[PDB]
Amino acid sequence: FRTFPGIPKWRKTHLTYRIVNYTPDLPKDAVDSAVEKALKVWEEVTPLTFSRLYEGEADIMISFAVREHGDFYPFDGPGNVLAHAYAPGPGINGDAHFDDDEQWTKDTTGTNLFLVAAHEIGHSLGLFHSANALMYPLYHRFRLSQDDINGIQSLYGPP
Ligand SMILES: COc1ccc(S(=O)(=O)NCC(=O)NO)cc1
Ligand SMILES: [Ca+2]
Ligand SMILES: [Ca+2]
Ligand SMILES: [Ca+2]
Ligand SMILES: [Zn+2]
Ligand SMILES: [Zn+2]
Repeated sequence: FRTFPGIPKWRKTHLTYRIVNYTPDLPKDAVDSAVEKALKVWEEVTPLTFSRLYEGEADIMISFAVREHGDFYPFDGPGNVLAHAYAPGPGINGDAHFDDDEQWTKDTTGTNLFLVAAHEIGHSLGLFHSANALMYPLYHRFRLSQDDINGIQSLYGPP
């Protein structure tokens, strides 16, 4: 496992998130389910408790965007970069973005939103790319690996 430069971590247990907008590809409940389920993957093996917000600035702002979208890492159309997220911190830090030129699916016939979001939320909680592993930098009965659990626990702690 690997962490971000300067070992950044959330300095609180209660974290908030907001889904700012939605992909055309799925219904909103399917997006909510994938994201909500993506947060539980990490919530289950840490003392972190997530809460949802509909107004205002949440810690983890979740949005779908294409090309240039307000940060130093513009998306690249279909394929290549599917999504990116930021390390723990204020502002853009902690936020997760999804490239809406990909075809986001409930299943595997396109790009699975749940799997990518789980990997993206890993970035939101301070995990960088692994060497084996959900945090491995390539998209390919799902379970969180020991290498993944090592990083989040040796940072926040166990439940
Ligand atoms: C399923 O987990 C992922 C998520 C995204 C990607 S990727 O978009 O191809 N690489 C960018 C990346 O590392 N985002 O966090 C690769 C694997
Ligand atoms: Ca943020
Ligand atoms: Ca892309
Ligand atoms: Ca799309
Ligand atoms: Zn972005
Ligand atoms: Zn990644």
